[PDB]
Amino acid sequence: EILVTGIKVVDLLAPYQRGGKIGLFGGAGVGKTVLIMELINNVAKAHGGFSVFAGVGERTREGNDLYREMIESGVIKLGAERGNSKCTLVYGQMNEPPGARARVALTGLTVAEYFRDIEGQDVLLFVDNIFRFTQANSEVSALLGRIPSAVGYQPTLATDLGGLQERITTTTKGSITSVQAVYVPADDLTDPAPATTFAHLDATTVLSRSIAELGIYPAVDPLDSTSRMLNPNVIGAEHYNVARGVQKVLQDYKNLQDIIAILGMDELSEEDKLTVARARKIQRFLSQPFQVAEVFTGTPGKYVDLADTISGFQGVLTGKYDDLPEMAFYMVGDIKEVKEKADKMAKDIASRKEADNKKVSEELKDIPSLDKLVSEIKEVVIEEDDGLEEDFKAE
Amino acid sequence: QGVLTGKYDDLPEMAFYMVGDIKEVKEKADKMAKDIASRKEADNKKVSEELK
Amino acid sequence: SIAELGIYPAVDPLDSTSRMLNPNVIGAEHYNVARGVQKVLQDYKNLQDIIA
Amino acid sequence: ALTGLTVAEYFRDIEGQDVLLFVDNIFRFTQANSEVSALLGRIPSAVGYQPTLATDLGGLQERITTTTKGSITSVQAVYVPADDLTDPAPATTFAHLDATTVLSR
Amino acid sequence: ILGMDELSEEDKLTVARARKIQRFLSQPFQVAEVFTGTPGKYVDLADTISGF
Amino acid sequence: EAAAPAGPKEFTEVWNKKAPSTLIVPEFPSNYTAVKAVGEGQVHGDAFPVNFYTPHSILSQAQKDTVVLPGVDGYFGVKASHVPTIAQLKPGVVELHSGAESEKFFVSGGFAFVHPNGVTDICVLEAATLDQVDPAAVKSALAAASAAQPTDEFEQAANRAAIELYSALESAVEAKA
Amino acid sequence: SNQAVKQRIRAIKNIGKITKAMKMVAASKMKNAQIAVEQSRGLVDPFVRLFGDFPAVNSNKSVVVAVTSDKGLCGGLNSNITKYTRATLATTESEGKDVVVVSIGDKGRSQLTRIESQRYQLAIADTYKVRVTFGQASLIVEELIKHNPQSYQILFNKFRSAISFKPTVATILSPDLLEKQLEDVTGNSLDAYDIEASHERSDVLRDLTEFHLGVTLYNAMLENNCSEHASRMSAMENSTKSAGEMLGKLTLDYNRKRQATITTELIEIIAGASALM
Amino acid sequence: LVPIGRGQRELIIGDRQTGKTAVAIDAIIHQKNCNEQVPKAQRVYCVYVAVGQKRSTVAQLVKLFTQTGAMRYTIMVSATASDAAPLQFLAPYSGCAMAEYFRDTGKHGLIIYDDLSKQSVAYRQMSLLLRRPPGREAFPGDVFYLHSRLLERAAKLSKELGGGSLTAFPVIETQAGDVSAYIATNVISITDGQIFLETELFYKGIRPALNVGLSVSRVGSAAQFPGMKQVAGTLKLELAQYREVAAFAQFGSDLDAATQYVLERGARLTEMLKQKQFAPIPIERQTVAVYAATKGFLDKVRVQDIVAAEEAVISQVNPAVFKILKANGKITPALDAHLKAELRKVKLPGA
Amino acid sequence: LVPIGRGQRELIIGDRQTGKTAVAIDAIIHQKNCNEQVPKAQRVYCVYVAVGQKRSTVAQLVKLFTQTGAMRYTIMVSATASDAAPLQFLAPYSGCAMAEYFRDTGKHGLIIYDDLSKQSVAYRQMSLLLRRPPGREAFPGDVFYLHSRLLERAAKLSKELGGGSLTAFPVIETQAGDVSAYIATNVISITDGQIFLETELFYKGIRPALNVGLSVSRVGSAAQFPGMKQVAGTLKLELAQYREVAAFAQFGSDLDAATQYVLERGARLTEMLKQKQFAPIPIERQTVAVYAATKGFLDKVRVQDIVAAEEAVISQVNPAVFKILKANGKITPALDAHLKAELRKVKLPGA
Amino acid sequence: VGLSVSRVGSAAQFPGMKQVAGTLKLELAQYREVAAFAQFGSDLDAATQYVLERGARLTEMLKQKQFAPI
Ligand SMILES: Nc1ncnc2c1ncn2[C@@H]1O[C@H](COP(=O)(O)OP(=O)(O)OP(=O)(O)O)[C@@H](O)[C@H]1O
Ligand SMILES: Nc1ncnc2c1ncn2[C@@H]1O[C@H](COP(=O)(O)OP(=O)(O)OP(=O)(O)O)[C@@H](O)[C@H]1O
Ligand SMILES: Nc1ncnc2c1ncn2[C@@H]1O[C@H](COP(=O)(O)OP(=O)(O)O)[C@@H](O)[C@H]1O
Ligand SMILES: [Mg+2]
Ligand SMILES: [Mg+2]
Ligand SMILES: [Mg+2]
Repeated sequence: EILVTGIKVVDLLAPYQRGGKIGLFGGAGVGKTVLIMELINNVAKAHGGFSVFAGVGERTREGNDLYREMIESGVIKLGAERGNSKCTLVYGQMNEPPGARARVALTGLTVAEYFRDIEGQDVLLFVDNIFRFTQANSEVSALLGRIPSAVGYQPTLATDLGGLQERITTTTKGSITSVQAVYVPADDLTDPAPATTFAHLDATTVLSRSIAELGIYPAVDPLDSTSRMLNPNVIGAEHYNVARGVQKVLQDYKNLQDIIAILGMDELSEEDKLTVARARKIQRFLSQPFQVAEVFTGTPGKYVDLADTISGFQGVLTGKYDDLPEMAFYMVGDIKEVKEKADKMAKDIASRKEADNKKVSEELKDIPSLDKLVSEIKEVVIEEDDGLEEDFKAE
Repeated sequence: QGVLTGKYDDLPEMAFYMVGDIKEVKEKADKMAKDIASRKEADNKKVSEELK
Repeated sequence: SIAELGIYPAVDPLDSTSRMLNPNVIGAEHYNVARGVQKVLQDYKNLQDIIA
Repeated sequence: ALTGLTVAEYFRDIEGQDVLLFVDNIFRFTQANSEVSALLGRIPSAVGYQPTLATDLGGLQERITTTTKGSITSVQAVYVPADDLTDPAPATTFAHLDATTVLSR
Repeated sequence: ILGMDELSEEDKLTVARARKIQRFLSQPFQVAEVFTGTPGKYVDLADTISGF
Repeated sequence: EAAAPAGPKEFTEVWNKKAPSTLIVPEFPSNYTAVKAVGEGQVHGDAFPVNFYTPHSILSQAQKDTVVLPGVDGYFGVKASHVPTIAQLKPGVVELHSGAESEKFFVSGGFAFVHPNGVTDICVLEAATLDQVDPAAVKSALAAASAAQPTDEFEQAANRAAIELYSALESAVEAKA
Repeated sequence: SNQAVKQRIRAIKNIGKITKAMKMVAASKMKNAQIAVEQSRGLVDPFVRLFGDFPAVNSNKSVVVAVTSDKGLCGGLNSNITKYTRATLATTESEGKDVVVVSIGDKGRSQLTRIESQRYQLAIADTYKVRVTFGQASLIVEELIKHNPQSYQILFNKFRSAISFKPTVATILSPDLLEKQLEDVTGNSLDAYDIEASHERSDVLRDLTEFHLGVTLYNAMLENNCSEHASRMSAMENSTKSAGEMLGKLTLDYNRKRQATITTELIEIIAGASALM
Repeated sequence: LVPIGRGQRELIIGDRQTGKTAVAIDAIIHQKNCNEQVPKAQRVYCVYVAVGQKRSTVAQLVKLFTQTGAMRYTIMVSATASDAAPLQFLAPYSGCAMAEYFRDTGKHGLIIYDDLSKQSVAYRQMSLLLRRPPGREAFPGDVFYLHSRLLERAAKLSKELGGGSLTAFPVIETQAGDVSAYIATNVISITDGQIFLETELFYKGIRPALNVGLSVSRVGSAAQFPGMKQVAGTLKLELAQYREVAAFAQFGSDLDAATQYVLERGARLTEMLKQKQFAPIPIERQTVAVYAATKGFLDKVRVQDIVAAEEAVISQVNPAVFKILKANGKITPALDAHLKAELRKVKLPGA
Repeated sequence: LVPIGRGQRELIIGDRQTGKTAVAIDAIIHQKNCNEQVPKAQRVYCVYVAVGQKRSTVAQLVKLFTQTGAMRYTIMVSATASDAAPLQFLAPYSGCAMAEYFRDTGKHGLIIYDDLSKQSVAYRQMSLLLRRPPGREAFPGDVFYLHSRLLERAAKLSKELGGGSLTAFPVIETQAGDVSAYIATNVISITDGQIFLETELFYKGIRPALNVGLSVSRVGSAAQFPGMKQVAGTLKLELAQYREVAAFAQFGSDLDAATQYVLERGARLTEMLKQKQFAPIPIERQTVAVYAATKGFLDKVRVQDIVAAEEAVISQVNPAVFKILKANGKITPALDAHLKAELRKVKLPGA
Repeated sequence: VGLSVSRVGSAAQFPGMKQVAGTLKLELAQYREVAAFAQFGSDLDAATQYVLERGARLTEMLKQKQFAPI
């Protein structure tokens, strides 16, 4: 069953299975915590069941921010109404020694597995950097008297990861929907610790760095993020057809990048410089402003329905939007907002005013004298040279 | 030596594909210069009917 | 690479050597034909970067 | 190289002059320390240099300073392996250099 | 690629300035006067700054 | 008679009413021409401006005082402040004078215009100087040209254009000293 | 994988000199085209001080020529004047007139059927194989005399400098169909000239308009040939920079992969030797 | 293009999410389809060995092999990821010993070792913890012998031993198309062919994502279906021409008409070999639909609807030809002129 | 552009000689200048840890911090290149203990681990001399834990714990802009922001050479100066537009007189964001200058005068503007009606 | 010629070879950087066609058969 997440590229090209495992790959600041927070915000509040956040080896500031954000949002209630809470946080963050980070994912799984097996209900299990479990076992295993495997890891990498990951499943008595961010080290998808984790997931969401350097957020690599749901007997026929058409247009653009690099767009044929324009349009249309990213971008977040993104990408695949500019597609929710932003961005190229309507000179009882304003400044005191000796000598 | 000096530069380039010696490439070029003209009238002409 | 062209036996003519390619063991006619073939093939490999 | 440093350090510390210590191919100092580190059975680092690469270069180059008595000013010829300016021996050596005098043909 | 008459007048002036900068960076050396004959010159710093 | 004044200045407004605004106006070859016809001047006395062009070469731009042009009715002359003439030229010799000397090209047929500002503009395709014509093949082509009496009006027009050229090529080599 | 980058480096390294060779070839072609364009610019002056410049006429039939390039390495030449012959062919048709599309060049017939195919009639190629002369320009002028419009349109990149290629329009009015009709300004502006020709004014105007179209077409395909060589010189300078910057990226990636290869092989040897000792 | 005989070993090599398990599943489902139209001496009883996958993937595959009906011929050996490394080491030998029962009794088998690379990873763990000295990529010395002594048990036995067979389909996952890796070179050199799948052709719409230039089968046309063999060598040749006319198709102005015909014909042939997953077509409909495209019957059809044109050709010709091409075993001359003309009265989605 | 809060971890990552130490030095010197103008409760005491540096450069730096008067608030924990590798491994922890003193008792601390890349080199030496198995770039597996254990101690403590804070500035030296190395991507996934200093902006005179598109601080926008929060929004917007038009119009191809407008606007904002070394600017004098450059009062000033015209703006504006903006902390709707008026009456060069 | 050096070969050879070896070194160093350019010999400058003929004249002079040292 599909999980509508309200993100365009995720719901279109690699749709999450309700109950499946989800992996968010990407390395060192591409957005695999902002994406997992927006997944928490979209799926988790409209879920119905419980949530379990297992932070494994990530920032303690992030755990404090998540804890206070869930307190301010009613997902976590303190004290007398604590039974109404719907999230358990389990934290083995990156200041903990390697014995603790290697075993806190198992604590998160045990708190989730009591809900799945005994309580018998749907839960959501978000894990922040399941890579830190593998890396912590690599730090431990260097001292346990073992011969090291390939690039420096433990020999029991696949079996430790399989012992952890095979417990995160849906059974006939309950359901764990698991999203796990997976750090790739030094931007290498062929590193053995992500390349083993690839085989344990239904839906994969590979966040790339170059797509983030293009400004496109979420920086999902659309030809590297796959799913077991992208199948016409599962998601319907027209969703699957527009997904394959989007991926074909992006792949045809990707094969042209070296000749566009040296020879420019003035060398391609008409059929190629059409697909360059359409693929640059659908590159921008995969971007979307998140609700949790609005604190540092300003643009409010967009929940995009599945029908909205299927129809919106069907339009740009057919050719119904060839006369809109590229930056109309940048950071918009659905196909109405790109047209609204296009009409607004050709209004804003014609928004010209003459003599710029100041009314700034001689404002009758708006501005005081400057000395009246400096009179409003209360004066702070300078408290005698840091006083550091005496309040150290209190001890 | 013949294709080096230019003795057989008037043959097609694909007559040389999978032939033994310099005579069989000539016969394959002659077979090609037959069969380029065979695809002119080779459809019906009571030649590919259902009753022959 | 030559097998990608379908050509069989896929022997590389600019990498296959012998000590029997001296003109003192096969004669000047065989050595000069083989060196002419190697020269025209190396000319072609040095022009493929332009004709591509 | 430490012998050349010591003959220079006598002029700096006792005579109190300004010395020009010329170290021809600091890279061969690096690779000779790499050889004598591998011969003592130490596990080599990245590309094949010793684990104590930065400290061996530091223990050489940190005596080429200006004291209150005099100064050693060193002119070190630098070889770059495989024309790689990110190779660990020039990447560790360029952290000590104050000037490069690139001579060209 | 085009010619010495193609560039500007002030760019021709900077060509003159730079081509006499490149000569003035040169210097005879006192260690070379044994095998070149021309004597060497220790140029002071203030003379270099005031010359350039 | 004056209900459509087209031109280079008026082309810009009718262009901008229905063009994309990014493109500047398509330029005009009259914007690179310095001497007009209805503009008074470019006479200044005795030396009048000539313009003897060919496609493959420009052979004159400067001033002359008397030029003789091999027209279709006879080798007429143009002096300083002349009558405006749309003059078609027959194959013949042009004569350009600046004084006692004379530079003489055998032209091969092309118009020459005197304007209401005193300029003349001799526009001929192939202009041969008399010292570059071979005076030996002037009869070997002419004999075969006068002998070739064809059956078609196109080829006999070609033969007529041949023989009127060759007959002028006779006296272009004889009486020049 | 490590063999892909070292071969790709040699690929980009030969591309970056192939395009620089074609750049200097384009410069040496521009250097001899520069004297031919200055020998052939001057013949458009007497006709435009004689026939004027009448682009926006009431033509019932019109013919447009877009003078484009043959080879395909120009870099913003054939598609610029494609947009100019789009926007200019937006402008002439304002009363439901016929306009015939002609283009000169292999990159023009492949760039003008995209916008105007039913209005396309004629395509000319192979024009700059050896050089340009008045013969072939007069011949394609005759092929436009196979049509009989009221006016002719020319589009070509005029070689102003080696950097500026002004897309110049040349409008050639049909003589007794439109030219004397556009000159009837308080009488007729052409009647100040005295006809020396063998026949009447209409026939010398016919020969004159044929010669004027032929010489502006010769000038167009010489201006455009020289600006083609200049644009290929500019576009294979920007391309050498791109294939030098991609080579600068690929050498750095090769050196990262080289150092990582030596570290990986070394770590494997050390782990295998320490498993025994 | 890459025909497979009963008794050889065909590697399926590619990157992740390219079609490897899909090709193996289509093979097992088509063995179920062929097992009902043949006598009991021709039936192929498949064995699926799943080493290192999740149990959810194995549950999806057992659900699929039950839904299609292929479970009554299939054995499913699953040492999964939570299972111990000696179980993932000894799972392909278990499944090969189960398939050797059908090989040794005159019947035919189809063993598919899914992710033989994960067997090599489990063996690497099991040998590194036994303090055996590692080698390249920390693999042991005998990891060539590990896969060779497993794959050489897939044999076509002689007539004095029952004449049975065993076809092996090892699946190898590579990292970014790198076949210069250790286990990849080992099992490439061990097996007969290779079905090399690419992820850059998987996203160009060409699915199953077979890189035709590198995918070979070293039995050749010795165990190709005749009739399919009569068009298949020309199919290889025309795709070989289309591949060497490529990397020039960025010049759409370059009107040649000597290369554009093969550049269009190769596009129709590339569009021909696309196929949905979980639906294997019988061999007679396949050779009819390749006889439809190698002759130029689809040359009018646009390249964007040949995947419907092939279904219309198969569904609009008579269902009486496939019955006699399945029995007659080659395109007989009493069939090539019948179905020359039966492909004229079919209507096409292309004009 | 990348504003920094108290309790943050901000990585100053760059290449060799691109001015990372200069950013850290200006931060420390600015904390000296700002400590005398605040109450005792909000005063930042700095620590400079010098790991793997030359002793001469630390000697010049101590000379600079004493001749500024910044050594009154600074601790210097110097482990030079001659010192043994456990000392360079331990000196970030000694410095972080010395600044955790100030964090724990309600005071505020700043710490600069200068070249944590050299601390990781020292720890790689310690690990390989302990015969420990190495990994990526021959680093031990716990070289991430080395840096995360250290950088997690930079915190903003609660009201129950004193309220003190510790702000860390790790410096990381990349090689050729290789921001995807092992230690660089380790510290990128620990710290809150990133200050990426490009070498090519540095070699074009643009110093501090801030890569504006890559350097971020998603934790600071909530914690910056409220005048600069509303002034520098159009600064980062116009700098993004300047970067994209100087990413597309680099060839000198087409001019539009609107993209040329944002070109000559970003070419003035970039000249405004230049800064001389060792001379920090108080934040109100910063935001008045950024106001004057984004509200168009430095328009028509030539692109070689804004480093003089900004001194003209700062010298010729009434100082009550800076006092009011510092005290209120926001450009009040009365204060900008003062401020644009007093910005028009400024003798700008060129005119 | 480009990658083969001899760092004593600056004046350690036959003097009669030194009369011509500097001209041979420069006339090939002029050729190695432009031979990669114009594999085509169609449209060549007068300053580059002389180097692309002289380099080919000197390169085929500098080859010799085996077992026959001069
Ligand atoms: N011919 C095809 N047509 C349509 N979809 C296909 C085709 N082949 C594969 N797919 C889809 O592509 C995805 C590829 O998964 P696949 O079965 O290839 O895994 P694999 O590469 O064998 O191994 P892994 O599971 O490790 O990726 C599947 O979701 C499958 O449904
Ligand atoms: N803002 C600036 N304005 C002008 N010059 C600067 C600026 N910042 C740095 N520089 C110059 O850059 C040079 C190197 O600066 P700095 O010492 O800060 O680099 P660094 O990053 O420490 O390099 P390294 O780590 O290799 O020593 C110095 O000489 C300094 O004068
Ligand atoms: N949807 C988004 N919109 C805007 N910026 C984003 C988005 N996602 C990520 N970022 C950028 O990524 C940074 C955070 O990366 P993060 O999510 O922590 O990845 P990681 O956990 O891999 O470090 C933020 O500073 C922000 O600038
Ligand atoms: Mg994170
Ligand atoms: Mg699979
Ligand atoms: Mg520094």
